[PDB]
Amino acid sequence: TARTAPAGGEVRHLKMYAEKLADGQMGYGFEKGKASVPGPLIEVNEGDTLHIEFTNTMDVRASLHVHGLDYEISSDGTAMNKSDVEPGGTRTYTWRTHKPGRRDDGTWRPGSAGYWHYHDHVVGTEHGTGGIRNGLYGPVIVRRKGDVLPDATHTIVFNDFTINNRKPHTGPDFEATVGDRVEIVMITHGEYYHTFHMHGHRWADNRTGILTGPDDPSRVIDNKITGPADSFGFQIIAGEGVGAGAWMYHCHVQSHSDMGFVGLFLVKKPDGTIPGYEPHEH
Amino acid sequence: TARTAPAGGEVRHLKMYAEKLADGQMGYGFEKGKASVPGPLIEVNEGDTLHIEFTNTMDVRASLHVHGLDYEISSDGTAMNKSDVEPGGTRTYTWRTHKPGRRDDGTWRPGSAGYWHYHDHVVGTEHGTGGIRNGLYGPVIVRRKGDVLPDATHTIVFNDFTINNRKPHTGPDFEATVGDRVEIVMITHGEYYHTFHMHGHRWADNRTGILTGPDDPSRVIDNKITGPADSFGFQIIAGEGVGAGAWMYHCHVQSHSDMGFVGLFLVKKPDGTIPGYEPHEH
Amino acid sequence: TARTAPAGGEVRHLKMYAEKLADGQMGYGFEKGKASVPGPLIEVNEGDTLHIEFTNTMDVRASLHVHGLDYEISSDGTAMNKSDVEPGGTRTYTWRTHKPGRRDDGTWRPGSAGYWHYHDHVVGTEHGTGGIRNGLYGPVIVRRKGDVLPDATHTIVFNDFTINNRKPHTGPDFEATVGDRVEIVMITHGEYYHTFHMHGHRWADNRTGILTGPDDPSRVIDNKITGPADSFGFQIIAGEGVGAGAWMYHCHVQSHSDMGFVGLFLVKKPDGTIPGYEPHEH
Ligand SMILES: [Cu+2]
Ligand SMILES: [Cu+2]
Ligand SMILES: [Cu+2]
Ligand SMILES: [Cu+2]
Ligand SMILES: [Cu+2]
Ligand SMILES: [Cu+2]
Ligand SMILES: [Cu+2]
Ligand SMILES: [Cu+2]
Ligand SMILES: [Cu+2]
Ligand SMILES: [Cu+2]
Ligand SMILES: [Cu+2]
Ligand SMILES: [Cu+2]
Repeated sequence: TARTAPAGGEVRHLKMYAEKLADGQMGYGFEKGKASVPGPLIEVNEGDTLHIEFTNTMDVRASLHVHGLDYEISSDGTAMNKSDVEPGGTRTYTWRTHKPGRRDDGTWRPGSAGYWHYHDHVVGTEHGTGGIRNGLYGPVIVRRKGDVLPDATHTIVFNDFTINNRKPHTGPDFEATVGDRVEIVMITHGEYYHTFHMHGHRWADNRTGILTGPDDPSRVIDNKITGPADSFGFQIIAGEGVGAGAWMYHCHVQSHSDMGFVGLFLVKKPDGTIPGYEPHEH
Repeated sequence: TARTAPAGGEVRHLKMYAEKLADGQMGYGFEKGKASVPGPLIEVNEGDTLHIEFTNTMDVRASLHVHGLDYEISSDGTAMNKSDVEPGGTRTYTWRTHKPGRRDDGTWRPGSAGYWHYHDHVVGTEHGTGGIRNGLYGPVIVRRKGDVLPDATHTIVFNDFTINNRKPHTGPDFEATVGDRVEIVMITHGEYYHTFHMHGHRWADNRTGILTGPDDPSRVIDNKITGPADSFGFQIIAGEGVGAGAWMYHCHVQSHSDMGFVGLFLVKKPDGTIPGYEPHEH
Repeated sequence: TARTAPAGGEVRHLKMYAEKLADGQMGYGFEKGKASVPGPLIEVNEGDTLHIEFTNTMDVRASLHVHGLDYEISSDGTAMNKSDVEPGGTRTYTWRTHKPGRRDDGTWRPGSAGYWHYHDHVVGTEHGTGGIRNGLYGPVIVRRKGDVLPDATHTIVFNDFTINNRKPHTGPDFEATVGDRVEIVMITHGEYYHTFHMHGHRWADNRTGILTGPDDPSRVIDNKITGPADSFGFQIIAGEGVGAGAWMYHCHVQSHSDMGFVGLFLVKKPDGTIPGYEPHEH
């Protein structure tokens, strides 16, 4: 009786741009002039095909490389396989997804479903080190039929020391009301390992971050080590068993949190108030 | 026919102190003058509520922050939410736990059960870097009804380069007799990633460290990467299939083990002897 | 109808040598003069016993230490337990394995099955830092009855910055034809954490890297953080859903991949061609 994903299998078309931003960053967007860091969420159902008409509006070569989804070598997004895009150029990248199922040999083919991500592979170096650092990364979600759908999805990227390329002490913060079903996509990039920690909430360390029932032995956690290009996701009920509050999330590596890269999960009562949080003190 | 945890649901009261130790460390204890590093184990059943009458006997502010368990924002243990404790002060922290169960929307709420930990959040920095470094950390276990109970529980904390804040070449060692059911709570703190390795024994990488039966596909391991504020636990049968012996455990990062931070799991025959281990050579 | 492992339980005998190589490395082999880095794969069935007649042909002490399998303390491979081997010496190491099963107390004993590894424990330091760095490491696979068997098994070791001790830009590459069932054993050694990434393919994060059916909630991944002495393995169908191609694998830590330690999974059509791969350009 929660909302759930339907069966997939449609062909989808989408336009994407890589742009240099006024402050020197680089971002992806669905419209020229509306690039963001992280780039926009792409969400499909297992079985869907996605044709991305990608335009590089920058003055250097750029590409689009995706984790997890099915792509032929011509949509690798690498210079080696001649899959990047010249300045001002356009290229159609195709990502496919499949449902799980029994193979002819009796084995089980896993589906595409999961929390994934896309990023540049040619800016700065042949592994996209400069593009990733500048902001060319974004999330991808592939739903299995029957997966629970959230009220809202927030993307948190640990990129080197930053969260979502933001300066220390600037969040990002996310807001919810007690009881909302909130989804988090958690991606890591760059040079360092991290440990993602969330106060007041916990999730299962498995594909969906949710336990299906009493037979799932997955660890329930509130702290998870991650490294460059790791992605996972989960859903929580905001404030469940703990109430409204300004619930911190941050990397738990002590020098990293001490740098001031922290955010708040601001869980409100219906009247918008948050116990112990005065907005004028923030 | 092994002992198992009963159904929870009782209200428990406990006193805790933070104290400066004569050697400059800081520790938690259940009694004044009996602080330890790591702090004392707290063990409850899912459904229990714990009211901790906490007294800060130090000359600087200190707090108590817990992973995993349910707490309202007023027991956050952070300065931001005005949840720390002035020098000489007292505060009651409340931790709650819940059993798993079906929500009204048909989804499955995960329970509190697991291997968790508590630590300071305000000594030295606003993330407790100095308190953690000085020794203000300890383990928490939440049992699910029917969980197997051990003969004994040992806590191993990788804190920066140390084990349990001890100097190189000083253990800690733990002792058992062949056949004992031994539980390990494994916590990591500080700045570095580690890989916990145990000779002669292995466990399952899931919630309890134990496989329930033949249908659990979890990896069976003897080596596990960890990062700051990670916690996991497991149970082993001492010497099972391998016999008595001085079984090393250590971080497998080569420069870390080469520093001499290592311990021994001393598994004895009934007569107390250990093959290949002469106590006078140690 | 894929090939599967039979029930184990045989006693096996094998000879192994540690040798200094002409270029200054050190390797294990099954025959004098045929040491390799990584050392040769050892593969057994749960229940098998392996007696290894090990000869150290080097001028320094060396040993053989294994993860995961059952060994008594006399086959620890450590100097502390007098289990290493003098220059020119010989020693028989015994590794045992067991099937999973119900204990007398009603609990479930996990079997030995998994992806494991062996390495030196005394060259350079008392934890084998020099031996490991020089190349004394190799893979071990223990099969459970009914496990799916591959067409071929490839071993990938992240040893400090190198792959299999090879220089940057020298692979190693592995070849397959579209449709082959390919097994990867992935081991990490040394000082650093890594993230193993494979283009165009994905696997399950569980014991076998394969989902048994629709009830397994394990995350499906193409990127995995690892640390020193971690081991895991998986099987993929070469080119499944993605076609022939030169599919990169590499560490995704950006400075590591930028050093040029990368390899190719060269997936061919039957005529041996690879789209977008010209052999003369490589
Ligand atoms: Cu790549
Ligand atoms: Cu961090
Ligand atoms: Cu916390
Ligand atoms: Cu990537
Ligand atoms: Cu915190
Ligand atoms: Cu370590
Ligand atoms: Cu070992
Ligand atoms: Cu913490
Ligand atoms: Cu060891
Ligand atoms: Cu690496
Ligand atoms: Cu990739
Ligand atoms: Cu080892």
